[PDB]
Amino acid sequence: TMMSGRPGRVPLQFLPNEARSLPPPKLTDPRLVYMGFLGYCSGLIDNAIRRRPVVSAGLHRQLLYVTSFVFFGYYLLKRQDYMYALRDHDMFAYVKSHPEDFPEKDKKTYGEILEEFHPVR
Amino acid sequence: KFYIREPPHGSPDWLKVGLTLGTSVFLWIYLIKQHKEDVLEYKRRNGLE
Amino acid sequence: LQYGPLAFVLGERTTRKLTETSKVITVDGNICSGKGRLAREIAEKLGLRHFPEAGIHYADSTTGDGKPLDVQLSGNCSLEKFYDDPKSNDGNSYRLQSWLYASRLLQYADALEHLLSTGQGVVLERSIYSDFVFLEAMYRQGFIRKQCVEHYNEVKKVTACEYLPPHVVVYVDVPVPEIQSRIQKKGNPHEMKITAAYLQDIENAYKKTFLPEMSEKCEVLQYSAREAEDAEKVVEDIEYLKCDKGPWPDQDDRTFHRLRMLVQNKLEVLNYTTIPVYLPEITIGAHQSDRVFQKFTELPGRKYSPGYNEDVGDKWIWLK
Amino acid sequence: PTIRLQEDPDPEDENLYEKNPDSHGYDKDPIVDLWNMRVVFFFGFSIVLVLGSTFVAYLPDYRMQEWARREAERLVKYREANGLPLMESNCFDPNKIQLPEDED
Amino acid sequence: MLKIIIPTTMLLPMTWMSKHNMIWINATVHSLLISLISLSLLNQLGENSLNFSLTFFSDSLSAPLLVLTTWLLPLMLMASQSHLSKETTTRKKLYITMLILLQLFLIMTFTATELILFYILFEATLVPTLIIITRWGNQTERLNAGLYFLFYTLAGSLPLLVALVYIQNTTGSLNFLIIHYWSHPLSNSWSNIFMWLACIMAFMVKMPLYGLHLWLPKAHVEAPIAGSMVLAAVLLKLGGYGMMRITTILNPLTNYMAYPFLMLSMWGMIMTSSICLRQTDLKSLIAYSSVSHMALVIVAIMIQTPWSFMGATALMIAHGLTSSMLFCLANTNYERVHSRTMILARGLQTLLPLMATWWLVASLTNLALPPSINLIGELFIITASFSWSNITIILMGMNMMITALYSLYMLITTQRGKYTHHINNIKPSFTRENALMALHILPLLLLTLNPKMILGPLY
Amino acid sequence: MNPIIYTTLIMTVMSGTMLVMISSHWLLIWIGFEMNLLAMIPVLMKNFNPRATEAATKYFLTQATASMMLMMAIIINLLYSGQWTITKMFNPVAMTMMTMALAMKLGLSPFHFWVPEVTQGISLQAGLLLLTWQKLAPLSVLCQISQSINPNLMLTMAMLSILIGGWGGLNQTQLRKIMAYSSIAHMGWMTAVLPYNTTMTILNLLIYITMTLAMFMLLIHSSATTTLSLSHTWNKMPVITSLMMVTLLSMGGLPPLSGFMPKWMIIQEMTKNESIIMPTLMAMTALLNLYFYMRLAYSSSLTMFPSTNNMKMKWQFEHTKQMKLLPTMIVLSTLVLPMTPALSSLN
Amino acid sequence: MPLVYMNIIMAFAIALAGLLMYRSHLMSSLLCLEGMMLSLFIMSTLIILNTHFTLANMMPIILLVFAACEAALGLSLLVMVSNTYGTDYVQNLNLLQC
Ligand SMILES: CCCCCCCCCCCCCCCCCC(=O)OC[C@H](COP(=O)([O-])OCC(O)COP(=O)([O-])OC[C@@H](COC(=O)CCCCCCCCCCCCCCCCC)OC(=O)CCCCCCCCCCCCCCCCC)OC(=O)CCCCCCCCCCCCCCCCC
Ligand SMILES: CCCCCCCCCCCCCCCCC[C@@H](O)O[C@H](CO[C@H](O)CCCCCCCCCCCCCCC)COP(=O)(O)OCC[N+](C)(C)C
Ligand SMILES: CCCCCCCCCCCCCCCCC[C@@H](O)O[C@H](CO[C@H](O)CCCCCCCCCCCCCCC)COP(=O)(O)OCC[N+](C)(C)C
Ligand SMILES: CCCCCCCCCCCCCCCCC[C@@H](O)O[C@H](CO[C@H](O)CCCCCCCCCCCCCCC)COP(=O)(O)OCC[N+](C)(C)C
Ligand SMILES: CCCCCCCC/C=C\CCCCCCCC(=O)O[C@H](COC(=O)CCCCCCC/C=C/CCCCCCCC)COP(=O)(O)OCCN
Ligand SMILES: Nc1ncnc2c1ncn2[C@@H]1O[C@H](COP(=O)(O)OP(=O)(O)O)[C@@H](O)[C@H]1O
Repeated sequence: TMMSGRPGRVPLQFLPNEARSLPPPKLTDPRLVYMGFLGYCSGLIDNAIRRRPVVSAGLHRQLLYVTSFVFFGYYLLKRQDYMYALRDHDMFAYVKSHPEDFPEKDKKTYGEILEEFHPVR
Repeated sequence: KFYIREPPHGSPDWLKVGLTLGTSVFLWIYLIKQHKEDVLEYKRRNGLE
Repeated sequence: LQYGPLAFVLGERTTRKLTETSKVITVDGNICSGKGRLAREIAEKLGLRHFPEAGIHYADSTTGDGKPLDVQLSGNCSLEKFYDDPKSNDGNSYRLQSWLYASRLLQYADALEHLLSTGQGVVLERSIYSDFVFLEAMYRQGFIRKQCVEHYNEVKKVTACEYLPPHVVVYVDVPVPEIQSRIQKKGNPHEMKITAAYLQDIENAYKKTFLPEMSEKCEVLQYSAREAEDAEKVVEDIEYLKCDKGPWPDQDDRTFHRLRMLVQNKLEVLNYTTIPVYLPEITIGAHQSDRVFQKFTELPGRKYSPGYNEDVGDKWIWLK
Repeated sequence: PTIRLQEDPDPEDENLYEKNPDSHGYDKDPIVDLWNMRVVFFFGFSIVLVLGSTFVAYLPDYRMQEWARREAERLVKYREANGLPLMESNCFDPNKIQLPEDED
Repeated sequence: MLKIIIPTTMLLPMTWMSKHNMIWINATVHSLLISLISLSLLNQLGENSLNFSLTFFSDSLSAPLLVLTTWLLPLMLMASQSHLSKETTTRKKLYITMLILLQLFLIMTFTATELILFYILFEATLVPTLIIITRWGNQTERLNAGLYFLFYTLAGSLPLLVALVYIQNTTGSLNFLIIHYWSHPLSNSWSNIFMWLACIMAFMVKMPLYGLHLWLPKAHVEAPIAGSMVLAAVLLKLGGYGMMRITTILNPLTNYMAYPFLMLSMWGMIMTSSICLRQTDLKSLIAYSSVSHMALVIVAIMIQTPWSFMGATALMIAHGLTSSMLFCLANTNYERVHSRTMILARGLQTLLPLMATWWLVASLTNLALPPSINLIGELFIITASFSWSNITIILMGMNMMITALYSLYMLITTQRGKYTHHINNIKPSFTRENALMALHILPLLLLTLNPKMILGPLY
Repeated sequence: MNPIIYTTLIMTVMSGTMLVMISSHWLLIWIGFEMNLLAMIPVLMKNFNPRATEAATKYFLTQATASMMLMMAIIINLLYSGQWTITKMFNPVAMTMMTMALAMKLGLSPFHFWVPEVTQGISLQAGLLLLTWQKLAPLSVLCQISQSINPNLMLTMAMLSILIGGWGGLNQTQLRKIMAYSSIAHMGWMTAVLPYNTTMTILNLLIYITMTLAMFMLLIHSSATTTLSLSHTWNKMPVITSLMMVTLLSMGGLPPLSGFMPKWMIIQEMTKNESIIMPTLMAMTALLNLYFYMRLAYSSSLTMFPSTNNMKMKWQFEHTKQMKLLPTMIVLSTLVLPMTPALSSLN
Repeated sequence: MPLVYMNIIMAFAIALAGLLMYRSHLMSSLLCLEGMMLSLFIMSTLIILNTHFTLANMMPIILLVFAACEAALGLSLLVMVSNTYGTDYVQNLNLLQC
C-alpha cells in the first residue's frame, strides 16, 4: 500500500480540505447517471422479490433508491478524482526532484535510425 | 377481496410515505447546495472567476 | 407492531396472557361420530375458539378469500375417488394422506398462533398427533405401499417435534357396527363403500397406539355414544382436571417466544413437508408442475402480494 | 403405480392451417399475423433492402480512387513528357537518409 | 457511433414494455430499422479508419461485420417465433432480451479501440449464448454442449488477458492506433514464443482450429435455431477479426511460428470435408462445413498477405450468410418431422418445390459458385496460398472437390428420390419461412454485384 | 437464546474485531482476537444439535491453537526487539509464526480442513457471519505487516488454497460445503496479491463479502441447504432462481459481471512486477470454481427438476420476514464493473 | 540467549506438539493448551523483568485472564460433548466431513 502512509494525512477524513481546489464533477456526469441506473435496478429487483408489480409498485421507494445511489456516488467520484490528482501531483513532484533518474534522451529521426526489415514471403 | 386485513391497507401508510418523500427531497436539495458550494470554492481557489 | 425479537425485547411476553383457560383441546373419534357437535358445544361452553376438521381445501380458506380453489390447483386429490377406488394406480391414496397431514399441520400452527397471540383457547377436531391412524388403516388394507409410510414417518418426525401436544385429549368411543349403521343412514353414496376392516383397523390403531401414547403426556377422557350428547357433563369433567404432567407448565418466556416466531411464517411451518424424496405417488413432473403453476398464477388475486392486486380492486398501488 | 412421475401426456403438434387456411405462419390470431407479415415484408424487402442497396450503390467516392486515377494521369503526363522515368525506385529521398558510416 | 448502440439499449425496455401479442412485431420492425441505420458505416476512407470517439472506431473490416450482425437479429427473431409459440410472455421477453444483449455486445466488440475493452466484450458475448443454449435447447445433451462451449473458449482465452496486461505494462498502451504506429519487431526468444501462443490461441479456439473444434458440433447441434444462426454467422468471426487485429504486434515471429497452425488448418480442412460425407445427422454436416471454411480463413490470416486478408474478409461474410441460411433450411425440416436424421424425410422436392429451390441456391452458394462472394474469398485465399507455396494447390483443389461432393450429396438426399411413404404431416411452407430464406439469400447476390464493400481494408 | 443475549454477543464479536482493527499494540490485537472467539463460539450453537456442538468444538480448538502461535510470535518479536507496536516484524521466525497463525485463522491451505466442516455444522446465519465477518481481523493484521512477510511462504499457501478450494468444491452436493470451499478459493486470491498491493486485497475482500452476502441471503430466502432442496424453488420463486443464477455466474469470474474485477485487477497488479506464471495458474484453476458454480446453476434455474405435490400449499403463502439489503447486494454483486476506477478511493 | 530461554521455548514446542497429537481424550488437549499458556507466561515475564520494562509487568496478568476464559470455554464445550456422547473421546466428533 503506497499511499496509506503519507505526510500530513488526517486518518479518517475521506475528503481532505486540499480536495476543494479540484473541479467538482458535474451533476450530469455519466458515472452519476450509471449510479442512478444502479439505484433504479435495485428498486426494480426489490419490487420483483416482494412479488409486486415490478415497474410501478412503489414510486417513493424507487425514488429513494435512486437518490441514495446518486448521493453516495457524488462523494465517491469526488474522492476518486482527488486520489488520482494526488497521485499525478506526487509523480510530477518526484520526477522533477530527481532529474538524473529521468534524463532527456536524444531525439533521432527515422532517416538515421536503422531498423531491420523482415520480408513477408 | 381478501378475507384477512392485508396489512398493506387500501391506502398507503402515509407516515412512511411522507418520510421517504421528505428524505428524497432533502437529499436532492442538499446535493444541489453542496454542488453549488463546491463549484464556488473551486472557482475561488484557482481565481478563475 | 408485528411480533418479532424487538417486540419481545420491550414489553410483550407470552405467559402474562395465559389465563389458565388455554387448554388446547383435541377431540378424536371414529369416522362418522358425534365428535363435531361435541367439539362445537365444548368450545361454546368453555368460551374457546372452534377449529373445524381440516379438509382438503383448508389452506384455501386461510388465504385470499375463503372460497376454495379448483382441485387441480389445490390438493390434486379427492376423498370420493379414494372411497370408490382405494387401490388406484395413480397414487391418489397416499397423495390424499400427505395433503391432509399438511393441512392438519397448518391448522395446528394457526391454532397455536392464535392461542399464543390472544390467550383464548382452541378446540381442534383432529390433530397431527392422531393423523397416523388413517395411515395405518390404509397400509394394513394394502391401499398404500411401505415407502409411503416411511416418507410419512420422516415428514412427521421432522415436523411434529417442534410443537406442543394438546393439554387434554377427548376421545369419543363408538363401536364399529354402530358406525356402519350411521354411515348407511347418512346418505352419501360414496361412504357406504367403506369396508368394516378399514374402520376396525382405524379403531385398533386409536386404542393401541394413540391413547396409550397420549396418556404419557396429556389427560385422556374417553367417553361413549350415549354420554357424548350432554356436553355440560364433559365440560365439567374438563374444568376439574390436574394439568401438571405435560410439558406445558415447563415453558419459559424464551421457549414461548421461539414457538410464537415459528407458528407464524407458515412457509417455515410447511418447509419440511416438501422434502426431496421422490415417491411416484407424490412426485410431479417438470412439465405438469410448470403448467399447474402458470394456471395458479393466473387466478384473480394470486398474481402478486395480497395487497398489490389491482385485479380485485386494490387501489393506491403506486404509493404502497 | 408402476411409474415414476405424475407427468402430463406429450401434446401433439398444433397445425396453424387447421383454424386458418391463409395463415402466413406468424401467429394464431389472424389480424396480428397478417400485420406481422405486412410489417416484415415492408421493412425487409421494401425499406431496408431496396433503399439500402440504392443508398450503398450511390455512396460518395470517399475511397479516393477517381482522385487517385486523376493524380496518376497528371503525374504520368508530366513525367513522360520531361523524359523522366515513369516510376522511381527509391520511395524517399536518399539525401534525407543517413546510413551507418561503415560496415567493418 | 452511439446512434447505433443507444437504439439497442432502447430495444431492451421497448421489448419489456410491449403487449403480450405485439413483442415480435415491434422487435422485428425496430431491429430492421436499426440495421438500416447501421448500413451507414459502409462509407469508409481509403486512408484510415473512422474514429468517432476515444473508445469507438470503425474500419473497413468492422463495417461489414456490424452490418451482418444488425441484419442477423431480425432473421433470428423471425426464425425463433415458431417453436416459442407455446411459451409464456415473460420467457419470450427473456429470450428476446438475450438476443438483444448478444447484439449489443457484438456491436460494441467490433468497434472497441482498446484491446482490453475488446476482450471484455468478446467474453461478455459468452453469457447470453450459454443461457440460450442451455435453457432453450431440446435434447438432454445441451448441458454438455454448453459446458464444452464455455470451457473450450475460456481455457484458451484466459492467457490472452495476461498477455494483454503484460503488453500494456511493457509498451505503455493498448489503443489499436498507438499499437499499430509504435509497433516493433519481436525477437526470437522463448518468452516471445509464449507471448505469440497466448495472443493467438484464444482466437484460434474461437475459429475453431482443427484440433480444438470439438465444441462446435455439440454447440451448433444442441442449440436452438437462433443460437445456431448467431454462432455460425458472427460468433465464429470474432476469432478471425481478433487475429487480423492482433497480428500486427506479432511479426516477425509469425512467419516462423505459423507452420503448425497452417498444417493443422489445411489437413483438418481436408479431414472435416471428408467427415461431412459420412454424416447421418443434418446439423452436424453444416457444423463441419463451417469448420472447413473457417480453417481456410485461418490459413488466409496466417500467411498474412493483402490478397489473403481480402479473401479472408469476403469468405467470413459469405460463410456467415450461407451457414445461417442452411441452418434455417434444416430447422424447417426438423419442425416438420421432429427428427434430425438426414434420410428420414426424402424426396421433399415433390412436396415443397419452393424450399427445393431455396435448398438448391444455398447448396450452390456453399460450394463456391461464381461469381458469388464465397468463390471470391476462396479464390483470393487460394491465390495467396499458391504464392506462399505452389504445393498448397493440391490441398485446396481436393477441398473444393470434397465440398462440392458433400453439398450435392446433402441436396440430393434431402430433396430428390421418392418420399418416405409414411410422413403425412408435411404441410405447405408458410410465408414466414420463405421470407426468411429470401432475406438470407438476396443480400449475397446484391453483394456479389458490388464486392468492394466486403473486401476489407487492404482493398 | 434470548434476543438481548444474542445481540450483545454479536456486538461483542464486532467489538473484538474493531479492537483488532484500531489497535497499534500487539497485546490489544491479541485481546481483540480472544474476545472475538469467545463471543463467536455461542453464536454457532444458537440452534442446539450435536452437529452444531462438534462444529463449535472444532472451531474453538483451531482458533485457540492459532491464538497460541500468534502470542508466541508476539513474544519472540518482543524478545528480539523491545517493541510492542504492530510494524515491520523483522524477525524471520516470529514472522513465520505470525503468518502461519493468521493463515490458520483465515482458513488458508493446508489449514483449510476446518472450514467446510464448521460451515456444514452451523445454520445459514452463523455460516454467513463466519464466512464474511470473521475474515476482517486476520486480513487487517496481514495488511499491516505485509512488507515484513515473506513472499514465498505467502504465495505457496495462496496457490494451495485456490487449488484445494476448486478441487473440494468439485465434489460436494451440500450448499454450505460448496460455499466454504469457494471461500477458501477466494481467500487464496486475496492473499496472493497481498505482498504486492494491499489495495487490491481490500477490493477483492469487499467484492467477495458482497457476493457471499447475496448468495447466503438468497439461500436463506429459499430455505434450502442441499442441491435437491434448491432444485424445487423454481416451482415457488422463479425470480429467486434467476437472481441466484446471475450471482453464481458473477462468482465464477465471468465478464461483464462484477466478480471479474477483483481477478482482473489482481492479475494486472501481479503482472506489473514480473509475475507471469502465477496469475496464469490462478486463472486456470479458478476455472474449476466456475465449473461447480455452473453445475449448481444447471441444477437450479437453467433446468426444471421434478417437484412434489405439497408445493401447491406453499404456493398460497408469502415470505414473511423480508431481507432489506438483498436487492442492493445483488446489484453491487453483478452490475458494478463499469465503476472500476473508483478503487483508487481505497488507498 | 541463556539456557533458560531455550528451555522455556522447548517447553512451549513440546506443549504445542502434545496438543497437535490428540491421543484419545479432550481433557488432555485442554491441558496441553493450558501448558502452552503457562510457557508463554513464563517466557513473557522473564523477558519483561530482564529488560526492566516497568509498564508491561501487568501484561502477563491479562494473559492469565484470557487463558482462564479459554479454559472455561473449552470446559463448557467438553461438558456438552460428554452429555451428547457419554464420553469425551475425540473419535465421536465425526458427524461432519470434508
Ligand atoms: C448494457 C446496457 C444495459 C443492460 C444492463 C442489464 C439489463 C438491465 C439491468 C438489469 C436489472 C433491471 C431489471 C431486473 C429486475 C426485474 C425483475 C424481473 O423479473 O422482471 C420481470 C418484469 C415483468 O414482471 P411483471 O410485469 O410485474 O408481471 C409478470 C410477472 O412478473 C411474472 O413473472 P414470473 O416470475 O412468473 O416469470 C418467471 C421468470 C421470472 O424471472 C425473470 O424474469 C428473470 C429476472 C432477470 C434477472 C435479473 C438479473 C439482475 C441484473 C443483472 C443483469 C446482468 C447483465 C449482464 C449480461 C448477462 C445477462 C445474464 O423466470 C423464468 O422465466 C426462468 C427462466 C430462466 C431464464 C434465465 C435468465 C435469467 C437472467 C437474465 C438476466 C438478463 C438481464 C436483465 C434484463 C431485464 C430482465 C427483467 O419485467 C418488467 O416489467 C420490468 C423490466 C424492466 C423495465 C424497464 C422499463 C424502463 C422505463 C420504461 C420507459 C423507458 C424510457 C422512457 C423515456 C423515453 C423518453 C420520452
Ligand atoms: C463492490 C461494492 C462495495 C460497496 C461498499 C459499500 C458501499 C456503501 C457503504 C457506505 C460508504 C461509507 C463508508 C466510509 C465513509 C466514511 C468513512 C471514511 O472516513 O473512511 C475513510 C476513507 O473511506 C474508505 O477508505 C473508502 C470508502 C469507499 C468505498 C468504495 C470502494 C468500492 C470499490 C470500487 C468499485 C465500485 C463500487 C461502487 C459503489 C456503489 C478511511 O480512510 P483511512 O483511515 O485513511 O483508511 C485506512 C485503511 N486503508 C488506507 C488501508 C484503506
Ligand atoms: C422472380 C423473377 C426473377 C426474374 C425477373 C428479374 C427482372 C429483371 C431484374 C434483373 C436485373 C439485372 C441486373 C443488371 C445490373 C443493374 C444494377 C447494377 O448495375 O448496379 C450496381 C450497384 O450495385 C449495388 O452497389 C449493390 C450494393 C449491395 C447492397 C447491400 C445489401 C443491402 C443490406 C441488407 C443486409 C446485408 C448484410 C450483409 C453485410 C455486408 C452497379 O454498381 P456500380 O457500377 O459500382 O455503381 C453505379 C453507380 N455509380 C457509378 C454512380 C457509383
Ligand atoms: C491439437 C492442436 C492444439 C494446438 C497446437 C499448437 C502447437 C504449438 C507448438 C509450438 C511450435 C514451436 C514451439 C517452439 C519453436 C521451435 C521448436 C523446436 O522444434 O525448435 C528447435 C528447438 O530445439 C528443441 O526442440 C526445443 C524444444 C524441445 C522442448 C519443447 C517440447 C516439444 C515436444 C512436443 C510437446 C507437445 C506440444 C503440444 C502440447 C499439447 C530449434 O532449436 P533452436 O533454434 O536452437 O531454438 C529455437 C528457439 N529459440 C530460437 C527461441 C532459442
Ligand atoms: C482449448 C485449450 C487451449 C489451451 C491453450 C493454452 C496455452 C496458451 C499458451 C501459453 C499461455 C501462457 C503464456 C504466458 C502469457 C504471456 C506472458 C509473457 O509473454 O511473458 C513471458 C513469460 O512466459 C511464461 O512465463 C510462459 C510460462 C508458461 C506456463 C504455463 C504453460 C501452459 C501450457 C504450456 C503449453 C501450451 C502451449 C501450446 C498448447 C496448444 C494447445 C493444446 C516472458 O516473461 P518475462 O517476465 O517478460 O521475462 C522475460 C525476460 N527476462
Ligand atoms: N388422514 C385421512 N385419510 C383419509 N381420510 C380421512 C383422513 N382424515 C379424515 N378423513 C376423512 O374425513 C371424513 C369425515 O370425517 P368424519 O369425522 O368421520 O365425518 P364428520 O365430519 O361427519 O364428523 C371421513 O369420511 C374420513 O374418511
